[PDB]
Amino acid sequence: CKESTKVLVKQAHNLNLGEYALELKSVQSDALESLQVEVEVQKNIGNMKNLPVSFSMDEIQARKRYNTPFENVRLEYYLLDQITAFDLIIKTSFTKKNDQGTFGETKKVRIQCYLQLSVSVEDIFKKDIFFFKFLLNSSVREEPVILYSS
Repeated sequence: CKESTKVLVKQAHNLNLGEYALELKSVQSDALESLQVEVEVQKNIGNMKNLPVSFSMDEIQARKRYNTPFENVRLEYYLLDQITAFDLIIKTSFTKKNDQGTFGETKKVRIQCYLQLSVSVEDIFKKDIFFFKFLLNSSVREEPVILYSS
Protein backbone atom coordinates (compact mmCIF):
# COMPACT_ATOMS: atom_id res chain seq x y z
CA CYS A 1 0.00 0.00 0.00
CA LYS A 2 1.77 3.10 -1.34
CA GLU A 3 -1.05 5.41 -0.25
CA SER A 4 0.38 8.64 1.14
CA THR A 5 0.18 12.43 0.82
CA LYS A 6 1.48 12.17 -2.77
CA VAL A 7 0.14 14.71 -5.26
CA LEU A 8 1.35 12.85 -8.36
CA VAL A 9 -2.10 12.98 -10.09
CA LYS A 10 -1.73 10.53 -12.98
CA GLN A 11 -3.86 11.51 -15.94
CA ALA A 12 -5.62 8.61 -17.75
CA HIS A 13 -6.96 11.22 -20.15
CA ASN A 14 -9.98 11.00 -22.46
CA LEU A 15 -9.33 8.78 -25.47
CA ASN A 16 -10.62 10.07 -28.77
CA LEU A 17 -12.77 7.74 -30.86
CA GLY A 18 -13.21 4.34 -32.62
CA GLU A 19 -15.12 2.85 -29.65
CA TYR A 20 -18.76 2.96 -28.59
CA ALA A 21 -19.97 5.68 -26.21
CA LEU A 22 -22.95 8.00 -25.73
CA GLU A 23 -23.30 11.79 -25.83
CA LEU A 24 -26.04 14.17 -24.66
CA LYS A 25 -26.97 17.44 -26.41
CA SER A 26 -30.20 19.45 -26.75
CA VAL A 27 -31.02 20.57 -30.30
CA GLN A 28 -33.79 20.91 -32.94
CA SER A 29 -36.41 21.67 -30.27
CA ASP A 30 -39.75 23.48 -30.34
CA ALA A 31 -40.72 26.24 -27.87
CA LEU A 32 -40.92 23.87 -24.86
CA GLU A 33 -37.82 22.83 -22.91
CA SER A 34 -36.37 19.35 -23.45
CA LEU A 35 -33.11 17.40 -23.78
CA GLN A 36 -31.68 14.74 -26.07
CA VAL A 37 -29.03 12.03 -26.34
CA GLU A 38 -27.19 10.07 -29.02
CA VAL A 39 -25.07 6.93 -29.02
CA GLU A 40 -22.89 4.79 -31.27
CA VAL A 41 -24.31 1.31 -31.82
CA GLN A 42 -22.26 -1.80 -31.08
CA LYS A 43 -22.59 -5.58 -30.68
CA ASN A 44 -24.55 -5.79 -27.41
CA ILE A 45 -25.49 -2.60 -25.57
CA GLY A 46 -27.01 -2.54 -22.09
CA ASN A 47 -28.50 -0.18 -19.49
CA MET A 48 -27.51 3.50 -19.37
CA LYS A 49 -28.82 5.76 -16.62
CA ASN A 50 -28.67 9.49 -15.76
CA LEU A 51 -29.27 11.74 -12.74
CA PRO A 52 -29.48 15.35 -11.68
CA VAL A 53 -27.04 16.58 -9.03
CA SER A 54 -27.70 19.74 -7.00
CA PHE A 55 -28.98 20.85 -3.60
CA SER A 56 -32.52 21.11 -5.00
CA MET A 57 -33.90 19.17 -7.97
CA ASP A 58 -33.70 21.50 -10.97
CA GLU A 59 -35.27 19.52 -13.83
CA ILE A 60 -37.31 16.33 -13.54
CA GLN A 61 -38.94 14.05 -16.10
CA ALA A 62 -41.29 12.68 -13.41
CA ARG A 63 -43.41 14.61 -10.90
CA LYS A 64 -40.58 14.54 -8.38
CA ARG A 65 -36.95 13.96 -9.42
CA TYR A 66 -36.08 10.95 -11.54
CA ASN A 67 -33.28 9.05 -13.22
CA THR A 68 -34.83 7.67 -16.48
CA PRO A 69 -32.76 4.57 -17.13
CA PHE A 70 -33.12 2.84 -20.49
CA GLU A 71 -31.86 -0.28 -22.26
CA ASN A 72 -30.55 -0.35 -25.88
CA VAL A 73 -31.29 3.24 -26.91
CA ARG A 74 -29.64 4.72 -30.01
CA LEU A 75 -31.00 8.27 -30.46
CA GLU A 76 -33.98 9.50 -28.44
CA TYR A 77 -35.01 12.58 -26.49
CA TYR A 78 -36.18 13.30 -22.93
CA LEU A 79 -38.14 16.20 -21.41
CA LEU A 80 -37.38 18.34 -18.35
CA ASP A 81 -39.17 20.60 -15.87
CA GLN A 82 -39.13 24.00 -14.22
CA ILE A 83 -36.85 25.84 -11.78
CA THR A 84 -34.68 28.96 -12.02
CA ALA A 85 -32.17 26.97 -14.08
CA PHE A 86 -29.90 27.96 -16.96
CA ASP A 87 -27.45 25.03 -17.17
CA LEU A 88 -28.26 21.83 -15.26
CA ILE A 89 -25.76 19.10 -14.38
CA ILE A 90 -26.28 15.53 -15.60
CA LYS A 91 -24.15 12.58 -14.44
CA THR A 92 -24.68 10.03 -17.19
CA SER A 93 -23.43 6.52 -16.39
CA PHE A 94 -23.31 3.84 -19.09
CA THR A 95 -22.59 0.18 -18.35
CA LYS A 96 -22.09 -0.73 -22.00
CA LYS A 97 -21.50 -4.53 -21.65
CA ASN A 98 -20.27 -4.83 -25.26
CA ASP A 99 -17.63 -7.24 -23.95
CA GLN A 100 -18.01 -9.34 -20.79
CA GLY A 101 -17.50 -6.13 -18.81
CA THR A 102 -16.95 -2.58 -20.09
CA PHE A 103 -18.20 0.75 -18.71
CA GLY A 104 -17.82 4.49 -19.27
CA GLU A 105 -19.64 5.73 -16.17
CA THR A 106 -19.74 9.09 -14.32
CA LYS A 107 -19.57 11.28 -17.44
CA LYS A 108 -20.62 14.42 -15.58
CA VAL A 109 -21.61 16.56 -18.57
CA ARG A 110 -23.28 19.86 -17.61
CA ILE A 111 -25.87 20.38 -20.34
CA GLN A 112 -27.45 23.76 -21.07
CA CYS A 113 -31.19 24.50 -21.10
CA TYR A 114 -32.08 27.91 -22.60
CA LEU A 115 -33.48 29.27 -25.84
CA GLN A 116 -30.71 30.89 -27.88
CA LEU A 117 -32.60 33.50 -29.91
CA SER A 118 -35.68 35.49 -28.90
CA VAL A 119 -38.72 36.41 -31.00
CA SER A 120 -41.36 39.09 -30.62
CA VAL A 121 -44.34 39.44 -32.95
CA GLU A 122 -46.24 42.55 -34.06
CA ASP A 123 -49.31 42.25 -36.28
CA ILE A 124 -50.61 45.02 -38.55
CA PHE A 125 -54.01 44.72 -40.23
CA LYS A 126 -54.99 46.35 -43.51
CA LYS A 127 -58.31 45.75 -45.28
CA ASP A 128 -58.04 41.98 -46.03
CA ILE A 129 -54.23 42.01 -46.47
CA PHE A 130 -52.21 40.98 -43.42
CA PHE A 131 -48.52 41.60 -42.67
CA PHE A 132 -46.26 40.28 -39.92
CA LYS A 133 -43.56 42.17 -38.06
CA PHE A 134 -41.06 39.79 -36.47
CA LEU A 135 -38.74 41.42 -33.91
CA LEU A 136 -35.97 38.88 -33.51
CA ASN A 137 -33.42 39.17 -30.70
CA SER A 138 -30.86 37.27 -28.63
CA SER A 139 -31.92 35.92 -25.22
CA VAL A 140 -28.72 36.50 -23.25
CA ARG A 141 -27.38 40.06 -23.50
CA GLU A 142 -23.73 39.09 -23.85
CA GLU A 143 -23.47 36.45 -26.54
CA PRO A 144 -24.79 37.19 -30.04
CA VAL A 145 -26.63 34.85 -32.43
CA ILE A 146 -26.00 34.18 -36.13
CA LEU A 147 -28.63 32.89 -38.53
CA TYR A 148 -28.94 30.56 -41.53
CA SER A 149 -32.61 30.68 -42.58
CA SER A 150 -35.98 31.91 -41.33
